Parts: sequence; C-alpha cells; structure tokens
Amino acid sequence: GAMIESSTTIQVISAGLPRTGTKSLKNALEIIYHKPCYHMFEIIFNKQSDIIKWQNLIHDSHMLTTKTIAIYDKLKELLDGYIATTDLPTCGFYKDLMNIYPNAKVLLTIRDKYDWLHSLRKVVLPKSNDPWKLKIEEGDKVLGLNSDFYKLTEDSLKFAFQKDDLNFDDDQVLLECYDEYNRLVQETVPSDRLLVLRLGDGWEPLCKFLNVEIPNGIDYPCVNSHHQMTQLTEQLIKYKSLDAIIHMFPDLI
Ligand SMILES: Nc1ncnc2c1ncn2[C@@H]1O[C@H](COP(=O)(O)O)[C@@H](OP(=O)(O)O)[C@H]1O
Ligand code: NA
Repeated sequence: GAMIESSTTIQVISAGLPRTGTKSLKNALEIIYHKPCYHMFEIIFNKQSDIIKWQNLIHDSHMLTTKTIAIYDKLKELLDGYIATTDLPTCGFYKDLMNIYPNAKVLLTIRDKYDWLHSLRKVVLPKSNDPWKLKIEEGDKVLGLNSDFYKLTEDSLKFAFQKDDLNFDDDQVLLECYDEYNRLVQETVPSDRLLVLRLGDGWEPLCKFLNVEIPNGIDYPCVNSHHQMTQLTEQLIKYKSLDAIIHMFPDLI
C-alpha cells in the first residue's frame, strides 16, 4: 500500500488484562506505527518516574466535570508521544481513554481463564506463600523496583476490577473478576469500535481493523511467556544487573 503520515497520538486503546498477550501487542503496534506503545515495560525500563504519577492518578480516580478534567489532563500528559496503550496500569482506564481520544479504536485481548491465572501467578501476582515470589522480588530489586511498584500493580488491578479491596491470594475471586472484566468491556464498547483478539490470531484481524497492510516478512510477535520471565528473573539474580544480560532478551525488552 501507499505510505501515509500517521498522527502521533493514541490511536489504539487495548483493554486486555496483563498476561493476555499485551507485550506482543505492544511490539506489534510499534511495528505498524513506528512510534512507542505504552505498557508496564515502558514504565519499568524507560519511565520509572511515572510510577508515582500513575499512583496519584489512581488515588484521585474515584472522583464532563472539573475534577475529571484534571484527571484527563494527567492521563494525556502521561501518554504524550505514544500511539497506543496496553497492559496495567492503563487498561482499566479504557472508558476514560475513549473519551480523551474519541478517534482511537479499542482492542480486547482474551484467553482461557485458567491459562491466564496460571500465567499471572508465575509473573504478576504469585501467592504470598509461593517461594517464587521471593525470586521475583530479588530480580526486581536489580531493575530498581521496590514496594511502590508492587503497589501500582495492586492498585491498578483493583481499579480495573472496580474493587475497593481485593484478596490477591484468592484464585476464585481473580477468576470471577477476570470474566466480569472481559464481559463488561464487550458490553461497554460499541462493537464497531472494538476488536476482540485471541492469542494466536496474529496480524490479519488486527491489521484489517486498523486499515493497515500486514507488515512484510515480519512474524507477529510472540514474547513474554512466563517461561521467558522466569529466565529473566533468574538471570537478573545471577548477574545483578540488566545491562549485563540485556542482549540475551532482544525483543522482549
Ligand atoms: N503470539 C502469541 N501466541 C500465543 N501466546 C502468546 C503470544 N504472545 C504472547 N503470548 C502469551 O501471552 C502471555 C503474556 O502476556 P502479557 O505480555 O500481557 O504479559 C504469555 O502467556 P504464558 O505465560 O501462558 O506463556 C505468552 O506466552
Ligand atoms: Na493449552
């Protein structure tokens, strides 16, 4: 097709929860648009200073009114220079992002609920008594992440699930929240403005939805498996720096 000049503003809002292929989507969107896509990895690797801003934003998020305008302004500030949002903490703000970027299209990445929970327990939210949690935390300290990072994850999940609090160790609670979240998105977002993606779908329905060519000679990204995060965590602990191992994870980070 012809090359056209794309606007550097949020064009794609992905409501999918963590562990539903958000990092592959992030990579895919950056291949299509040639500008950055927001993701928790963007915070972790490029903008740790955003952590407190997202935390402040979620804090005020219970509140067009005037209180809303201040919040929408900070959302816009955080996302300046990006062409899309994925992953925590953005995903639970999909309703607001749709108001802020009226010309953006909405994606929902879904997958088998037990596969999701299993993946989540290995990476994002291990149980308190799970020994692997201590390894995750140790690898994370190497990246410069502390308890405020875990708090951001916790609070952005509560916010996505619209819960005042959440028993994070409770599998049933999380599964019910997962199903209701995905249901609510499809109920809320007008169908012409929404594409539901399943893992393995690849380029075609995404590119169709976005009116772009499928990228030539480039496979749809398949990164950020829990197996890969286990290897990353272990290598971080082993070498005690990111820059000593960064070359071993070329696409993932
Ligand atoms: N193209 C693809 N096909 C199948 N699974 C994919 C995929 N891209 C990512 N995934 C899976 O999506 C999960 C990561 O999602 P996220 O980036 O949002 O954390 C991982 O699941 P598993 O941990 O079950 O392997 C990963 O394997
Ligand atoms: Na399976």
